Amino acid sequence: SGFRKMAFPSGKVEGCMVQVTCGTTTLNGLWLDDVVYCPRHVICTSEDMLNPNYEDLLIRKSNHNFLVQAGNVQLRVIGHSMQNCVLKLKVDTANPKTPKYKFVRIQPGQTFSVLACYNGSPSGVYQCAMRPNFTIKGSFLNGSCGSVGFNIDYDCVSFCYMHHMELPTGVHAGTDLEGNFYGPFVDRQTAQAAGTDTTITVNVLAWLYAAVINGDRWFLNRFTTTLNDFNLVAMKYNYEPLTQDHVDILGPLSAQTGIAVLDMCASLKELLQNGMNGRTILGSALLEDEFTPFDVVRQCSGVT
Amino acid sequence: SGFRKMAFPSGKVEGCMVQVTCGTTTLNGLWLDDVVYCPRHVICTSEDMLNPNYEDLLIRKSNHNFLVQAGNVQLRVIGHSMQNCVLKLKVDTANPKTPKYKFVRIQPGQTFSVLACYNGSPSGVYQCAMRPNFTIKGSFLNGSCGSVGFNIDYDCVSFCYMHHMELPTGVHAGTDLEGNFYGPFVDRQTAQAAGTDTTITVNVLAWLYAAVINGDRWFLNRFTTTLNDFNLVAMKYNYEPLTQDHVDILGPLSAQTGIAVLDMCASLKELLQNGMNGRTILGSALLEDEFTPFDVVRQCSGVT
Ligand SMILES: Cn1ccc(CN(C(=O)Cc2cccnc2)c2ccc(-c3ccccn3)cc2)n1
Ligand SMILES: Cn1ccc(CN(C(=O)Cc2cccnc2)c2ccc(-c3ccccn3)cc2)n1
Repeated sequence: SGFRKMAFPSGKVEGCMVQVTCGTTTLNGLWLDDVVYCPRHVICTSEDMLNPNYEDLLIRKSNHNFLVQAGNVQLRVIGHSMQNCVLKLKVDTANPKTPKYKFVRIQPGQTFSVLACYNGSPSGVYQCAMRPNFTIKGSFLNGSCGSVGFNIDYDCVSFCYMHHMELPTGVHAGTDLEGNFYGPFVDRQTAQAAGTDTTITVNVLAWLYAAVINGDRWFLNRFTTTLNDFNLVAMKYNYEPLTQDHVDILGPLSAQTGIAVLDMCASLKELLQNGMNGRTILGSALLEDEFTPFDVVRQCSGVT
Repeated sequence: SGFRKMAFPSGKVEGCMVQVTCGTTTLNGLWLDDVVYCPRHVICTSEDMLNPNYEDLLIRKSNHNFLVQAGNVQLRVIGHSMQNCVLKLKVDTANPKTPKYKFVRIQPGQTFSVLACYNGSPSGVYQCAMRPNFTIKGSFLNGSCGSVGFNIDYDCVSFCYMHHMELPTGVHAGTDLEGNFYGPFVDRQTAQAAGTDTTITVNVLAWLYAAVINGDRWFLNRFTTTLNDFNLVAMKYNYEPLTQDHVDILGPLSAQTGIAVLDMCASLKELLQNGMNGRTILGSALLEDEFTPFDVVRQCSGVT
């Protein structure tokens, strides 16, 4: 028992982290097979922050201008190319520590672990969620760019995120491993609107089921609701509207606890309308939305 | 910017995890050099839960009765011994993935990462704190025993905790790597009092400084306090009394932000007496005490 914001064991990703340097700029790179993936802004200068012409900047760079170091061993760069907002540096050596891996583009509401890195070295790991507005609330300082988000299915690492930017609002933005930004964000030092952030309703409900499993049941009530009535409340409180797909994914948790999804929705409704009244749920005084239904089942069954 | 409950990259510990089986019972073991460390209750049966005589039980066991598997490779056991509540199985092969390591006994209030394991395999990593009452609020199911807590200073892993037990109250208890339990806990299926848990005051203050650095400054006020006045409030709210040693450790954070420790204590005083009034600090609606002053500086400076 006990519920925690648990991240994946980061070992498989640690063995992929390298340091990429181009000119005076240094960030992190991801070494899988004979390719090193990193944010394309590694080629920018102090002036090219406002409106960089990446195609024009990259033309001034040769394979020998990109310095890739894995710990203390230098990788020989034999090719370079730009794919959307990421650079792909072909190196002459396949990473011996390359795990089974996939490049996947997660949906808003899905969660992933981030292995924060500086100068190609791991500093820490934490669990994050891709917000509905496609930002992430991470912990990233200058030099952390290139750090990746991932998920693990037994032996396969699905890399979903690469860190690129911190918005003036203090939230984080980045790309999938094909260099496509999540959201409308651009890799330039310009003010960018991260739209209205909504609460991931299916995740809050999954976390309420995790709480019931662990003994925290004070919030359960004698009421039920409908999907239409619930969404009237979700709307008012900037929660994502619950769909039948969400209900279906919560099925295993409803089956495990014997509490119908619409009954759990009614508990969430009263929690939204009345608050916690100074109480806690799983050691939290707010409604947590960073555990997917999949995360709850994984943690409550011990999936390794 | 951004603050997260960040755990250490678990890679170095992953390479040490093995599965230990004795009879029908299976738990996790820790392989460093030619020794495998695991909880001594691996030798217990379904009846020997209430009052096991570990010395008598261990006498019935030979080296060949302890099965140690690292992934899928079987380790040959050449020695076995009991040190307090841990078993030390001498194996004929030194772990090739043994990192630089130390066995350290942490103080209450200190934090560490836990790499949760099942059948010798890593499931996830999370940051924890040793509560003042020597329990930990972890996430552990049956089979997780043997999972370890640790800290990392560049290349050296300091193993501080080994998971052994879950109290009837749902909190967790375990030992240091010499098999000495933290707290008064015994490795038997008996109701055990985990004393009154107090809030780690120096950690809440360190986290208030982390919040100020990241923009969350609403709680700062025009007041100051004294150590004696503050402790009158800490007492009432079951907070650890602040000492001059605590003030001294918060010095770097006070210096960084220019907010005196007693001024920050006065903010904490008003937060304790008035609550958050429905606001949040670093995305939390309660006062967080699982970040030491050391953790805050590490995260706010990017120590790898
Ligand atoms: C062009 N561009 C793309 C994104 C950005 C904005 N940007 C960031 O937000 C990085 C960041 C900071 C803290 C936490 N997370 C991320 C950032 C990137 C790089 C440089 C930099 C510095 C010297 C030379 C060249 N490039 C400075 C600023 N600018
Ligand atoms: C003797 N003893 C020491 C500690 C305990 C209590 N105990 C736990 O609390 C384990 C636990 C559970 C869930 C999360 N964290 C930890 C636990 C240990 C082992 C066995 C077990 C089962 C079959 C055969 C032999 N031994 C059952 C229960 N009992």
